[PDB]
Amino acid sequence: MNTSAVFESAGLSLRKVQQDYIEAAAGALTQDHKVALISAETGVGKTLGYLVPALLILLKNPEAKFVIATNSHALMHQIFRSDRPLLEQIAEQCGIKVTFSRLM
Amino acid sequence: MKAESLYGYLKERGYSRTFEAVNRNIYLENLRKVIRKAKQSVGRGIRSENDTVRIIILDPRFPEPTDLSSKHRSLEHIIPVRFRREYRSCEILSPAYFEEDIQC
Amino acid sequence: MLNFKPYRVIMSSLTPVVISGIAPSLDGILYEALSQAIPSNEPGVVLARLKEILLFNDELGVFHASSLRFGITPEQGIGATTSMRCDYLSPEKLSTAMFSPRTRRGLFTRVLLTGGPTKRRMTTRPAYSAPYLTFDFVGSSEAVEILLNHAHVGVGYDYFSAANGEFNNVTILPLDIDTSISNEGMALRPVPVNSGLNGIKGVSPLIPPYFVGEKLNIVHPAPVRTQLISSLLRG
Amino acid sequence: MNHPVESVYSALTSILLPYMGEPVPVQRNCSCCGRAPSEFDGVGFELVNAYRERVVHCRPCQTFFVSAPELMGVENPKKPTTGQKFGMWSGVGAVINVEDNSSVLLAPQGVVNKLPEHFFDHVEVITATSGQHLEYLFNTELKFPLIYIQNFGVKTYELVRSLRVSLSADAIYTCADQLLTRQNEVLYMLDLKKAKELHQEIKNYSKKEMDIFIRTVTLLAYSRITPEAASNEFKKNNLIPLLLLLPTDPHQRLSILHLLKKV
Amino acid sequence: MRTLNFNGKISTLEPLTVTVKNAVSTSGHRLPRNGGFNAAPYFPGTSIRGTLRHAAHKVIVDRVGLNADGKSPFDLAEHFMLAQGVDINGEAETFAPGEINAGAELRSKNPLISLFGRWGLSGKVGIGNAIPDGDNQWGMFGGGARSIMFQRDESLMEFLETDQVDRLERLLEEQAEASVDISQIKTEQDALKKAMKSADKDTKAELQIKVRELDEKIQARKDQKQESRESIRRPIDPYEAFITGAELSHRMSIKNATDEEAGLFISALIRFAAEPRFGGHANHNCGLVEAHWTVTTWKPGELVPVTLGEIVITPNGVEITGDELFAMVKAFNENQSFDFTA
DNA sequence: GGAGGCCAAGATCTCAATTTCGTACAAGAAAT
Ligand SMILES: [Zn+2]
Repeated sequence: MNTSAVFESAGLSLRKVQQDYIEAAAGALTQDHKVALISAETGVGKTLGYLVPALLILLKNPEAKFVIATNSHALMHQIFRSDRPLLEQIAEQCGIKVTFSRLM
Repeated sequence: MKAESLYGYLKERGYSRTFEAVNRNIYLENLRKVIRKAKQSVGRGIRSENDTVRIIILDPRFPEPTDLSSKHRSLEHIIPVRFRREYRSCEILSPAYFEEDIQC
Repeated sequence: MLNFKPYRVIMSSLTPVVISGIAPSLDGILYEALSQAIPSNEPGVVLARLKEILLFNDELGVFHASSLRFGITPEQGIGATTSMRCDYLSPEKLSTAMFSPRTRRGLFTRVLLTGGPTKRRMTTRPAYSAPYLTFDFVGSSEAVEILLNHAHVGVGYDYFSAANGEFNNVTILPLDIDTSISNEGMALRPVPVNSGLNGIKGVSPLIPPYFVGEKLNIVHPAPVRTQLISSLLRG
Repeated sequence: MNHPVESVYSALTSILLPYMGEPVPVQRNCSCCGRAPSEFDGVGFELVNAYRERVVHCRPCQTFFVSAPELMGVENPKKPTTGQKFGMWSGVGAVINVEDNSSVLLAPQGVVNKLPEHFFDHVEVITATSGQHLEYLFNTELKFPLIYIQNFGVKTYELVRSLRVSLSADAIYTCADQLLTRQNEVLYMLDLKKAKELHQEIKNYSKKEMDIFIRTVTLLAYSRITPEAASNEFKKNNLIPLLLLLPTDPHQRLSILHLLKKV
Repeated sequence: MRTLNFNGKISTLEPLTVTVKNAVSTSGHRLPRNGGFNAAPYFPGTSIRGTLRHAAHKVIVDRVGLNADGKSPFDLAEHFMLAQGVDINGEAETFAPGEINAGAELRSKNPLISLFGRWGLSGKVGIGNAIPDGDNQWGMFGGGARSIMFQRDESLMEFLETDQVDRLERLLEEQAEASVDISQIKTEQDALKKAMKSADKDTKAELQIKVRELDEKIQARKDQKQESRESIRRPIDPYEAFITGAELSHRMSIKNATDEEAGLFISALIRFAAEPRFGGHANHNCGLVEAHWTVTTWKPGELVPVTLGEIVITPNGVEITGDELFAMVKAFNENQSFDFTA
């Protein structure tokens, strides 16, 4: 739906491997009380993989806030340096412009 | 410790499994975590689409391409699928039975 | 209807493989597997769905699915085993609880297991026990992998009854050249005689199932073919 | 009419017509060969076997169940009034020349002894056991097409349904009273052309070299030695040209090796 | 009409052994190997298929029950049709060989024959070999020896009269004499095996026939023993079995299955769990298994498995899981249309 | 008194041979 155009029309380098993960993650997150199981190797930007679906769902009942659990500074503070200068762009183009969180 | 604890829990719960079966189950689970850890290790080589990494496995127990009946046959799953051709076309430092068998 | 690439599928042989004269072709295995997946004993629908996952040679009438070729390693090679079906007339099978035997003087007439229509059938069948079975085919890799891994198909004869030719660890690897029908003029599958491919003359249908329909003159490879596993994985 | 059982009947068991009897016309396909009555001219032999089963035999099939003690001798002294039956012979082979209609009966010495002298007039009987059948096939100049009943056996139904005419020396069908399905014809296919050329080339190799070759191939066919070890033995003993003559089928390898170890 | 694939694991409660003519040689009892002695053995799918067919036959007889006379309604012909699948009376529906889908009437009326075919009619139940998952999951079990009871315990000699303590002394002297003789005869036999190794071919055939005369001499010395015929102090050869708690992977499948045939199969599995015994050496309790089967099916129109339930056979009970499995079992139980007869 | 039902004989023979899985690290807490 809008996600793909607002991604590529934002200048961001959408990949073929990215679209299937975006759609699968969003569709799995639609199912309430179910659990999603994904392997996404290096190259799919799993951060974005489970971030763009969060903004697709945000369109519906945007009050819903999302927790992103992480292991360590190995993967945390990559998301800080990715979601701020990559996601906020499409969020702007998607009008979402939502606020980030830190709970470390 | 894990073997005896799990055997204790399966003996109090009532499951009639031998201790050897539990040892094999924990061994398989450890093998799975080994495959995951080595997948992380291989993931440390590539982090960008332009990366070109020479992966050197000096372990004699890594399965050769030709030895499909090797005990650790799962261990080529550390290699991504997209490089499995390079797994099949690889340089072996200390190969075995590199002669030609006439009973082809 | 789908794009088809030349793939080679190699599976670890768990059971000896009873070869029914002609080498078992991968299209027959896939036809059994699709006969299960979509439950159908009607050949037409199963053939139609097989064409959706396997390439079909219209000018020859055959599927791009080479016959069985045993992959032999330097440790284990092709071996001559006997797939042996024996009737087991257990003491519970020879009991009045299951059936009413003919009676004389209160004595139950014993079953003549030595000879006769009620004998202990001892059916021995040549089987070949090689470490790996390899087939070459042109088709959809995901579909064939799903069928071979999660369907009750084996290689050889009577896998649905004798569990002969059970395989696991199905590995599909892409090939560079189509070696499913022909290889340097040597037929790798049952092909019609008019194809000009040289091999072993025989009588069989071309398309599966290979026990129905008119059995026409074909050229088929050596029933037992062996290759080094290294040469098969060379691609 | 045009079936292997008719060929063996005319060649070999047409000697027991005078003790066979007049057929009784029937309406069902012969239970022994299984073929339809369209070629039996509508007639047949009605018979009951030792299991009390109503069985129809055609003119060729019935010959295997005929008791002719005055021609074939007494098979068991405890039952004098029944003689040797072609369908009850075990360890007895026969080569039927279909075109010539002549037959040679490869019987063991005991069977030859039991046969009266009148039998040898109609049928040329050579004293040979089941082990010397391959010797006779190897040495003698066979005339094709032929039917090679390796073992008449007692399972007459499986012998008749196993009868295959051997059109040439490349594929000689050894019918041994075991049902010749397409799954076990490899055990019953004798590739005498290849066996003969392999025996011709075995002459160039020493006795020890040929024993080593045979043992290596037998062990490999039974998967007792690794292919690497077998290849090492072949290369060290220079047996590769022998191996190039071997069929890739291990059962065919075992058959031809049995043939070599017989000759 | 759904192809139920049962995939799952058989855990071996007591060692799982089977005697196969090719597998067993004079070297000893070995499991079928599919290769050399170094290969991984497999429990044949034929033995499991026969066990499940026998269990299904027991289910069918119990469901039919007995007549008013207390005798089973099945005769020898019907019994062999349901157990071994071969026609003994020559009265069977000889369907045309070119009709893959033939026998629908017999398949509906006889679900046992439908699952496990008869001759001339393909079956619908395909049982697989129990493939071990490990590398050292088999071994030489059983064996031991048949110790003489009176040379082990002397308490058992206070219960024999002198006329039998002298028959014991005579049977032990006969055993020792015979074992010495057989020992020297086997020594000469092995020297003859060596001369076959030579195979000088001068008189090899005669050497074989004298070896045969020697086996006959073994049987003569072993008929001279007039108190016993076999040496009682016998070392028992071990049989090869899968180790206790061996995880063997098993694929079974019913293809194009009606709810009635599938329900009959599940009832056969349920009854088999009463005596979950595979293979032989039941004297040593060999063959006791507990097995969990994940019953999957193929999605209509796609190549995807959908899980319908699990069949967990354990010594604690059979845990049928999934509503469709219960529906199949109830459909088989409730159908009063089966005529397991001619 | 002809139908079962059990039991003994039929001559020959192929061939093949074994010695021990896996040995760790992190990072990161509002606590059990
Ligand atoms: Zn006939």
